[PDB]
Amino acid sequence: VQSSVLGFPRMGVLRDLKKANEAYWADKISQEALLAEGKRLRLAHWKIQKDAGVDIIPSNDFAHYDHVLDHIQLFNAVPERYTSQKLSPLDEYFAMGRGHQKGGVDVPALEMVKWFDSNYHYVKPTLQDNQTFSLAKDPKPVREFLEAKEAGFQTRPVLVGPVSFLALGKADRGSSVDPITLLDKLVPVYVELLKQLKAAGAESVQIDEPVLVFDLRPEVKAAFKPAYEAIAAAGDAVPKVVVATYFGDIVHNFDVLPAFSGAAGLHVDLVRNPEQLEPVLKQLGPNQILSAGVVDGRNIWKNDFAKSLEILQTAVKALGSERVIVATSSSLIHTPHTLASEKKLPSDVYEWFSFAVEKVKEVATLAKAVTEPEAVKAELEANAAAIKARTDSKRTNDPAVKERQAQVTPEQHNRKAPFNTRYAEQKKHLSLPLFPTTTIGSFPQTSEIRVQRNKFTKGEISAEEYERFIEKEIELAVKIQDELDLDVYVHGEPERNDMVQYFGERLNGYVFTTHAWVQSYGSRCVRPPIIVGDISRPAPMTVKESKYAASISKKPMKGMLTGPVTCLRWSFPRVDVHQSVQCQQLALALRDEVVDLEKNGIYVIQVDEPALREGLPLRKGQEREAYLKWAVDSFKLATAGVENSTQIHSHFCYSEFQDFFHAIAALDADVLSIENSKSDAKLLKVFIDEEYPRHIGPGVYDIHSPRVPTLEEFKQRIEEMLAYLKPEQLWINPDCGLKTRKWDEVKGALSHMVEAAKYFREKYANKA
Ligand SMILES: [Zn+2]
Repeated sequence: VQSSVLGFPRMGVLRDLKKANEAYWADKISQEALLAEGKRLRLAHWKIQKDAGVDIIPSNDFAHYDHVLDHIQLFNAVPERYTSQKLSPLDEYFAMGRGHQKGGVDVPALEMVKWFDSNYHYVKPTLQDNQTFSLAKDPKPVREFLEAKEAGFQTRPVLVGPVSFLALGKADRGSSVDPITLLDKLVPVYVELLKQLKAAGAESVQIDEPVLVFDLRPEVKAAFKPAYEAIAAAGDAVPKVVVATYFGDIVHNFDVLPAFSGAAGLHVDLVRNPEQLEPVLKQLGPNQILSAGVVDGRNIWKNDFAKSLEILQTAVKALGSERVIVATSSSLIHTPHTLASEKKLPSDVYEWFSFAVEKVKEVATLAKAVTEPEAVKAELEANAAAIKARTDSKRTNDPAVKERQAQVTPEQHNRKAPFNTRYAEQKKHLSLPLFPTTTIGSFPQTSEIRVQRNKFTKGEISAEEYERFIEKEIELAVKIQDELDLDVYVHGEPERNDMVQYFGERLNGYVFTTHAWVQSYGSRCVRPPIIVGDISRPAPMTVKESKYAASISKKPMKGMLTGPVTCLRWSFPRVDVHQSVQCQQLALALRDEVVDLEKNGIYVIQVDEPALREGLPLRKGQEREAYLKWAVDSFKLATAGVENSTQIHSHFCYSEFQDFFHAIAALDADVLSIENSKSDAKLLKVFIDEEYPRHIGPGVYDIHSPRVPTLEEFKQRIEEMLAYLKPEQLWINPDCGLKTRKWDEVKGALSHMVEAAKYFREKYANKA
């Protein structure tokens, strides 16, 4: 039985790729140096995989910035504004990713959005009405395939398929084309590429059609037939094709599968959806290979070999060993490079982890174990012992947490009274005028804020010295808010680096790494916390700063928390228990924090859930509904312990809520802030259609621009929102936190914002 890896993380052991890209963008190294570093990394990673024993090794998975972006260039789908700049291929590539300035003209980047339900971001194919396609000179997949071959590595090239390419695309400015209608123009180019790959020596190709996990509109469904007939019709002139899917099941799209009857194999994610195995087996053509995705490409836990082998033997029994491939569930770009780089983890947790280097070995070990378990019996025994150790650990058997969870009731999820009763108490308590003004949370993160934070964590300044600095920063924020005449204050979060790490460090059940970076957005990476055990709160987490802030504040002061869904989803979660169990533990820990804030002079508490929408299962049905039920219940459990006179606020970083506005409404938040300033006011129609009965602050100030909007601009924006929202429900606030802005920009913009609010207060004042 063969082993397979769908993709390897690109950044390198020490984020070598990030260092090189950025050094190139800062003119410290030449194009030749950067490309050579790219080559060095690809070679090092191919070697890791071959040394591990991997039979089917990927190529074309590497990217300097983004693989979808690679495909845009590969198919000459580049808009005029980039090609007219007459740049080198590399500089044109980066121009689409980051932006570029040739001459007096400043060329912005293409839109980047999240890749399915991951934290990875891809560049959307951005297409013209008159779009045609052709294969780029020196096509990347062929180039990298031959490079691998020359260095002794036979590889399997990875393409994003034609249907997904367009499905994930959009019409450019000045165009209205529905991208999928360009299929007939694109398919020939894939056929030409596959012919070149085959002539270069590629025996098979991995073609990702990840949109198969979506609910597909009929136009997209109908695209698979012509696209894959064209590929099959090329016969032996193209490589064998394995169609790949991940991050969800495909059992709702069995009507699409006949399009792949001329393909050699199908890859399914059996980590996310193990239950899809046997229904999928029944849908395979008589000679088709199952690529069984059994090693998790999305998390950092050692594989359960015995569990994986049971799954694999089911496949082997049904199909025969020659029709089964042991594979990673998805690409490993979503995992860190290697566990060996971690020198400060607790000794007991090491044996539970596998990062990318460890995972590529795992597929080889499993593949060997399918037919010859004796050859790896010592490794199989070690694996079983690791899983047993995790099961038996004190970390995963906290009796107090278990007991607390067992006693949770439905009623504890609900506020003491509905909004219509609550609001009267809130109104007088907070003493809010019409059009109350506030901000979202963070204030400018200055050089000295970062410097002082670093010195404290390194131990170069004492706890007492740091706390005094934090006091002074909070005093400053409050002094500025006093001068601005804002109605509800924040403390600025000068003590906080990252909205999930800050909480992870102050909860039981978490561990932190030093080197476990994952590519997120071009060359920006994240280093997620890891949940290893049952979660609880040993001490107040944010009370000290909020308590001090309230002690000097003439206005209501916002408590500031990250919700249980985000504390969960923006970490690597456990796999030994269901995510709902983990989220509930977090919800109870945060419930305690909320109550502690309220006991310390805080009566406006903002709980933000930016991972909420991201966690949505990728298709509609019982799994999506199950997620929303526990995600919503977790937020409610965390926030429902407050008095009626306390306000619960929540900020959302989007302007559209397709599908899940019902979930937002089920949160029962008193006040909602949303991003809106750069969007058309017509998006606020959802609040009318859903008859939203509670309070709303659609952002009126674009915080991602250093420009100070004028008084008249703020007034015009407020007027536009009032076309959709009732005066009594309207809050006046920025689009988001202010960490990325400077204080001069903040003072100017917020001064104008408050003045605009005051103007409307007079316009809407009672007549004589
Ligand atoms: Zn936001």
